[PDB]
Amino acid sequence: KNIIIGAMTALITPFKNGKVDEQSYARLIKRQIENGIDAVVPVGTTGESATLTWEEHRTCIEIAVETCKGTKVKVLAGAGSNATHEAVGLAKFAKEHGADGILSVAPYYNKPTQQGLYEHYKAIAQSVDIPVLLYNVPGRTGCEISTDTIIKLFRDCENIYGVKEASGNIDKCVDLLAHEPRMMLISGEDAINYPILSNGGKGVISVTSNLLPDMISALTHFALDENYKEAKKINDELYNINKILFCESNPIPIKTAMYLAGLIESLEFRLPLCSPSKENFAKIEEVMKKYKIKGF
Amino acid sequence: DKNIIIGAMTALITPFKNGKVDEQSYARLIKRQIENGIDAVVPVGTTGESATLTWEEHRTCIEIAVETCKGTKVKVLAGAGSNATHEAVGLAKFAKEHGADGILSVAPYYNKPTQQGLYEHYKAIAQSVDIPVLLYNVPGRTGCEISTDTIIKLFRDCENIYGVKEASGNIDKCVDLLAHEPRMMLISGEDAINYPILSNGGKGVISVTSNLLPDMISALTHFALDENYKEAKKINDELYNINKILFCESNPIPIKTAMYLAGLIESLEFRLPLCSPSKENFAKIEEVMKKYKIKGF
Ligand SMILES: [Mg+2]
Ligand SMILES: [Mg+2]
Ligand SMILES: [Mg+2]
Ligand SMILES: [Mg+2]
Repeated sequence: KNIIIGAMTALITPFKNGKVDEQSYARLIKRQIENGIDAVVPVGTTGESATLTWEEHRTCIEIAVETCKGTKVKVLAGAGSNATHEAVGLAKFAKEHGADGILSVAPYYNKPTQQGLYEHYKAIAQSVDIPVLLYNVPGRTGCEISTDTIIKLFRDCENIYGVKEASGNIDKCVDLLAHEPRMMLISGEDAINYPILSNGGKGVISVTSNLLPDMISALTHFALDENYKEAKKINDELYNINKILFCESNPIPIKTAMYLAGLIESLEFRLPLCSPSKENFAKIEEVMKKYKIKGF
Repeated sequence: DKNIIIGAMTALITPFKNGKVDEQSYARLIKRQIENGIDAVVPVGTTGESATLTWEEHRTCIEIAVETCKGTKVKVLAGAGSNATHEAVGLAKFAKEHGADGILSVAPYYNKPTQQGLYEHYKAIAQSVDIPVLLYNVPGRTGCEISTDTIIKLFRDCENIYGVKEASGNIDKCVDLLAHEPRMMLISGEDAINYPILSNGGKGVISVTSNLLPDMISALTHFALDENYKEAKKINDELYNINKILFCESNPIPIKTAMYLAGLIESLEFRLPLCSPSKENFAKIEEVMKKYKIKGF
């Protein structure tokens, strides 16, 4: 299978006066490239995909594709929906905009059955010829892609090559790779990046890497090179910031941190997301001081 | 003070035939609800597969509901909600413009706004129209919860917001809500516990079961509203088996299966990612239905 693995960043989407700051978006991706990142994920959850128009989806994907051109950094585009017909269309659009692959979130809110999840992703995989990474995050979607469903999709569909897991369930990570060791298990939960990698996961899709791309890329590359002592050391150092970046729902804390670091010009969200509380604003700022933040 | 929409209400299924909304069937199903004592119908909610309908299909279903209820007492409480506030405001404005009597607006799903974000979300919705707004809390589907404090603030701060449809399995929260703000309309969004919610001062239901058994749900609600709790509880107890089997798989898979088994819709068709139930659950649904008298057309 064609795969997209390694250290990846779920990119924030900076806003300035209610519009996507396209220059800031390009500068942030170039910053990721210069700090060892292997792929970027535009318009995912951390990028506020729910509140972006389709034209803004296309713009962000195009900026990512063309900023990464000629650098070997891949673009794993967020392209998913809780309506299969729409998810198929988003997969095709992402392929047309130049993405190297897609990250396709499990259907949220309508709680499909395992059979429904299988038919959903099978329709997506058959619509394109680029890699498809499943995304399991039951705390947000209200459903879970079971291990049996993930493994069936991996084996039955050429393009489906693994799964991003954000489920706080290292037992499931053992379950997946013990029964199907050929799949690419990707960490979607920064605080446990090292445990997932040390069990044979092959990458991360990171929130923290928006702020500390060098540290997350180093962590991942230490781990893939089987230097677990050094990968764990970074994972341990990062725990405090990895936890504070979820003191409110992602991406509220990470955008706050990027703003505090001078990496984006304005702390702007689209409703229903909004600024954190003043208490959590102060907590984020104090935790950041312990970390060396790369500039541009 | 506030304009309200209460009583026995039905979360309408959306029938499909050959991949399209069966518009004739939809109208015939709404008339059946009206004729069996239902006080309001909810087009294109979750039970109506709102997620997989196009906007043109959203408009069509709301227009059919509005047209079918004209000249009756039955109200149209349109599903109009989104996890993007800008879109939820437009859907609310569009539902009002299409003639809906009020809107049911689900809490933002998937992106997990904070309580402050939820407050600003619903305030923007409420300020965009002049028709009643009912909040919808269903944390098992959205991944977030509208807290009691947030609900009460919205009820008190926004003229149009008159209550909440709760589907949280949390009778403690129902006490909390009506004890601190007894003026709000608490609406059951969970059929099995319709009677407990009503008996604590809830003023209506938005029901899945009433798609199949509208006369029974209507009777339950109106007995309860008249404080004939013995009759309301008796119906609630009798309905427990069907109320539970209708969630053996994710709603609306079981209810559409039951409606098809009763001959009330022509085709057992969903839009992916929804699909037919397992053969075992299909049989379980069929067996439980045999204990109930299902009204025809
Ligand atoms: Mg590399
Ligand atoms: Mg949409
Ligand atoms: Mg038709
Ligand atoms: Mg009476």
